[PDB]
Amino acid sequence: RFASVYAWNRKRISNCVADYSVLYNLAPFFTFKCYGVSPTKLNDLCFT
Amino acid sequence: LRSYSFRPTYGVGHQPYRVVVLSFELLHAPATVCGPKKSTNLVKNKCVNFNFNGLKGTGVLTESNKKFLPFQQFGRDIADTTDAVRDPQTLEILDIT
Amino acid sequence: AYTNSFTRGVYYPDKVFRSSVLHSTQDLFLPFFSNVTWFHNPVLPFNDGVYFASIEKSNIIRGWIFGTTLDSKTQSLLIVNNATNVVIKVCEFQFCNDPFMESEFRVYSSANNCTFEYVSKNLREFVFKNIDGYFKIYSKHTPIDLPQGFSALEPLVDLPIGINITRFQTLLALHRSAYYVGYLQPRTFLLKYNENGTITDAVDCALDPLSETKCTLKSFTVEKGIYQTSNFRVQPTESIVRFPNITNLCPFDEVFNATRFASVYAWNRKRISNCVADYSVLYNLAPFFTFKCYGVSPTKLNDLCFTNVYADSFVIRGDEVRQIAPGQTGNIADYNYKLPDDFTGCVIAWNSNKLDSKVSGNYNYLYRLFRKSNLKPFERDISTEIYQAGNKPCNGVAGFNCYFPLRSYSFRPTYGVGHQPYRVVVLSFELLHAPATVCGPKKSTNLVKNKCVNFNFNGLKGTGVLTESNKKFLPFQQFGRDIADTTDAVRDPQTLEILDITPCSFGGVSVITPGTNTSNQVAVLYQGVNCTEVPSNVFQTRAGCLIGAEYVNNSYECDIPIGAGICASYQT
Amino acid sequence: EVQLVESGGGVVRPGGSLRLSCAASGFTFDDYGMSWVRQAPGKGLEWVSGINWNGGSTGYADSVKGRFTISRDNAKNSLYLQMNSLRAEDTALYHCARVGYCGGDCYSLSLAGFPDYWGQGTLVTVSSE
Amino acid sequence: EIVMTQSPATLSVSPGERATLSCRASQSVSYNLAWYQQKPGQAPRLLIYDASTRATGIPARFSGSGSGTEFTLTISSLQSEDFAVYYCQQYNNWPPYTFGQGTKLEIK
Ligand SMILES: *[C@@H]1O[C@H](CO)[C@@H](O[C@@H]2O[C@H](CO)[C@@H](O)[C@H](O)[C@H]2NC(C)=O)[C@H](O)[C@H]1NC(C)=O
Ligand SMILES: *[C@@H]1O[C@H](CO)[C@@H](O)[C@H](O)[C@H]1NC(C)=O
Ligand SMILES: *[C@@H]1O[C@H](CO)[C@@H](O)[C@H](O)[C@H]1NC(C)=O
Ligand SMILES: *[C@@H]1O[C@H](CO)[C@@H](O)[C@H](O)[C@H]1NC(C)=O
Ligand SMILES: *[C@@H]1O[C@H](CO)[C@@H](O)[C@H](O)[C@H]1NC(C)=O
Ligand SMILES: *[C@@H]1O[C@H](CO)[C@@H](O)[C@H](O)[C@H]1NC(C)=O
Ligand SMILES: *[C@@H]1O[C@H](CO)[C@@H](O)[C@H](O)[C@H]1NC(C)=O
Ligand SMILES: *[C@@H]1O[C@H](CO)[C@@H](O)[C@H](O)[C@H]1NC(C)=O
Ligand SMILES: *[C@@H]1O[C@H](CO)[C@@H](O)[C@H](O)[C@H]1NC(C)=O
Ligand SMILES: *[C@@H]1O[C@H](CO)[C@@H](O)[C@H](O)[C@H]1NC(C)=O
Repeated sequence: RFASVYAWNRKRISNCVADYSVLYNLAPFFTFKCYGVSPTKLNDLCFT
Repeated sequence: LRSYSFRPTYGVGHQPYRVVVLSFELLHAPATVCGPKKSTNLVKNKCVNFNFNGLKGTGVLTESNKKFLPFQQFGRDIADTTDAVRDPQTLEILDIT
Repeated sequence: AYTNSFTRGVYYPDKVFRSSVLHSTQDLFLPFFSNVTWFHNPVLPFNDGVYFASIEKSNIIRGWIFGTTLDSKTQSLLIVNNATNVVIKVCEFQFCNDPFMESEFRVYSSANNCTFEYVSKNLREFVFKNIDGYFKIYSKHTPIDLPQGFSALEPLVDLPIGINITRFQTLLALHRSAYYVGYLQPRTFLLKYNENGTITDAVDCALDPLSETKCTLKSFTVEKGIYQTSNFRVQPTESIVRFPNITNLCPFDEVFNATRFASVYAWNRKRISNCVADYSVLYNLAPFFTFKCYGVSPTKLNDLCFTNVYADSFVIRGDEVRQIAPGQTGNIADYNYKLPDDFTGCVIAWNSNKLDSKVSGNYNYLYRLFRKSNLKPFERDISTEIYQAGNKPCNGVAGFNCYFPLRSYSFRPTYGVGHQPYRVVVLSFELLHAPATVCGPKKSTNLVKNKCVNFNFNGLKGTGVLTESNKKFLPFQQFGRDIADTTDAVRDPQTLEILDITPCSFGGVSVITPGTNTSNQVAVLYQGVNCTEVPSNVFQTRAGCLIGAEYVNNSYECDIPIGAGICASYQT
Repeated sequence: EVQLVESGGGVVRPGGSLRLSCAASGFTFDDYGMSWVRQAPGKGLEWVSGINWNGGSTGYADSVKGRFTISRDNAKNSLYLQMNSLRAEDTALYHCARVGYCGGDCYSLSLAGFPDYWGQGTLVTVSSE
Repeated sequence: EIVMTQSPATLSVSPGERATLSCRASQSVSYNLAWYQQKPGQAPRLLIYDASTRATGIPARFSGSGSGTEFTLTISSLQSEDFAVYYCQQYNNWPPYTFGQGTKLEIK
């Protein structure tokens, strides 16, 4: 079950290693829209 | 607050969609989120161009007989030059001649 | 209580393996033989890292608390370890002032906004430091007042937190049914590695003269001889800035004490130049002044000069003093005297009924009432053209819609305060690429002699000892130089006396050792240093002062040569 | 932010003496005049005394002339009121105030314009009980 | 001493309405007049100085006017937080600076 949008749910992520292109696997149903960076470029760039 | 009324016979634009929104932030701290790689295989006894988790260099890789401490990735010799590394993937110590 | 550490608080400065290599490192350590506080509790400072030892088979220490405020409203670090394993956590907490069935954890009552989680007799040592937002912990648990020995500590964690720390506390397990605190300083050691790559010994390079010799030679065994290891440099004390007496005086008298001020429409501007005098000479006879100086107090501008100063003076009604200020409107500020929005000076105004009003009416002072356009800042307009308010030309005669634009204040002594005359003096200060010719004082100060001091004689900056000279300058010369063109004498601007400037004694420092295989006694020679300026056995030689060796009247074969016929030996 | 913190209020016997202090922060203290103003319980405001920015000029209300003395320490950003020969009529809440600078050349006598910032005040009670 | 006389002593006005307070000096104070608001248990707060100049962060509803001997404070649309005691003060002659007796503004 997802939240209602008015009460949208926020999961904070930390301390977990794994390529960023693990998502978009099982690709051809997704509305994947990531802005200003492809998943290829952010695949080898981390974040706090 | 109203209520969507989701029935399976709605048209596509009235059907429910689940949405996941990823934000990435960068502050004054290492990125506790990541995991890249990119490579092929590991050869030995050949002059190759190597990179061991950041250490960029050239040389021949050979089986070593040194023993690192259980926190150390690479070693240096007298005169402060890298002379042994530990393979990040296989965790084996290799000399660089 | 306090105790004496021996060789404790040495940790692996970094990764990088290594073999038999007497490596020299600079980092934050606990100095050898240091003064470590003892506790059996209160908030302690942090300041730069912490050493933390303890002794006990049971586990009395139940975590630490770190941070800047050790309270809520901001995030902090909390480290606990139950019978499972260590739990690092960084949240905003609310800590009990006294934190401590078999139920526990009454330390905090809030854990908001967590930004980091983690789960998983006897001597238990820790080293804590916090550099570039990383909070490092070294530790080791070695089974057996602390004893005496050496053991290097290995990294435990790597925590990209970002947290600032200035204070911390400790947590103890109470009874219901002993620890140390050192701090780290920037020191240099010479570390000995074995063939397995571990640190087996160390030398503290800032303790005993013999250790300085070991560190310079990169060895733990020094052969008999004499070694130059470092240097002696006397340091200067105090900073005396000498200067001459107030040359001339700025003619402010003739501005404020003038018999007649201008009319505001024709305000008067006196330009000031080339006159020394403190800036707080004004506001003397204080409690009548409307002194209003913007963005700077007279205290701050008292010791800041300027290229030019302008003094504008005029006369208006008290009601209108308010208009002499940046960003105001009215007859005065629109048509007579406008200050710019970005004004960096002062306005002084005082009441002058006793001077500028009389019973018949003082019609001396005028002001402009009509003008086609507001003044640009600091503009003056003295034209007496007839103001054309209608649409017929006035041709220079007053009449209907044709007004002579200067009226006249009517000053009588029986006006109310806001219609009485006030004299106004407006100080502007400017800065340009021209030398500043207007300044108050330079900072009074006396003059000492026979001391290494930091001196400045009206521009001449230097260091050294000042002494009475015996030179004779010509009656126009300020200072002298020696051969090779270095200043060696000056003249005091105030007393007109010549003083020599000598350097503050320096020289090499050598260590005399019989060899570490003979003894650990040592004597020190301060090369060409007089024995009164060095800071037992003190011996004066033509090569300097020798301390730590006794001089005998016998004569032996030379063993360790000192110089000028003097040698040293390890015999008696 | 500008803060003014009064201290040294309390109970005193008639004919006794008290010293009020006001610590100033959040502005250049030597760039402003200072004043004391008092308010008796359920009464209006009464200006008591003031001092210019350098301490070279002081003023006092007629009710307190010769009994009270205002002083300042510019190095400590501090204002003081020494009160001697206290009377029951001196029972009031005493506010220290920074004196604002009126709309430019206000022509006012000393650096004391109107109080622009006020401290919360300290209670002085003069009673024989 | 210059006597400052406020009027009325009490003013009862509904929220949203205009309130006007008067202060009369016994002698000309030119424009050297300030207005203060005082709430119960709080220090006085400067509203107006220079008879008409609004202090920093004071709402636009507050305006001062007048000169010489007669001055007014106007609140153009009264808010629930504006019910307080108001004081005029002259600072024209130092010393003494003198306050008016106060005007209590209360809800009608
Ligand atoms: C600078 O001013 C000082 C005073 O501030 C002058 O000192 C005087 O020096 C004469 C001897 O030359 C003495 O007889 C006076 O008693 C000194 N006055 C004081 C107050 O000590 C000094 O001479 C001045 N320098 C010059 C070059 O005129
Ligand atoms: C440590 O220094 C303190 C003064 O700061 C002194 O009282 C104490 O005796 C010293 N401890 C030792 C062991 O010298
Ligand atoms: C140990 O402490 C941590 C932190 O409070 C807690 O999350 C964990 O559940 C504890 N383990 C046990 C067994 O209580
Ligand atoms: C921290 O917690 C407070 C509530 O205590 C919340 O208002 C704030 O948004 C939180 N900050 C972050 C970065 O989540
Ligand atoms: C720590 O405090 C200093 C001031 O002492 C501040 O400049 C710095 O930004 C702070 N560091 C962090 C990570 O907040
Ligand atoms: C550690 O060093 C000792 C000598 O101090 C040596 O005998 C031993 O073999 C070393 N251990 C390893 C694992 O190399
Ligand atoms: C000129 O000013 C000085 C210093 O303020 C004062 O001593 C003197 O009386 C003044 N002269 C006149 C004529 O007022
Ligand atoms: C040096 O030390 C050795 C023992 O390690 C000893 O046999 C020898 O006598 C020593 N030499 C001197 C000059 O003392
Ligand atoms: C050291 O200075 C004193 C005077 O303070 C002098 O008597 C002595 O001769 C000096 N020593 C040397 C070696 O110059
Ligand atoms: C050495 O002899 C001289 C006389 O020649 C004497 O004055 C001095 O005290 C002697 N020194 C010692 C150390 O006995």
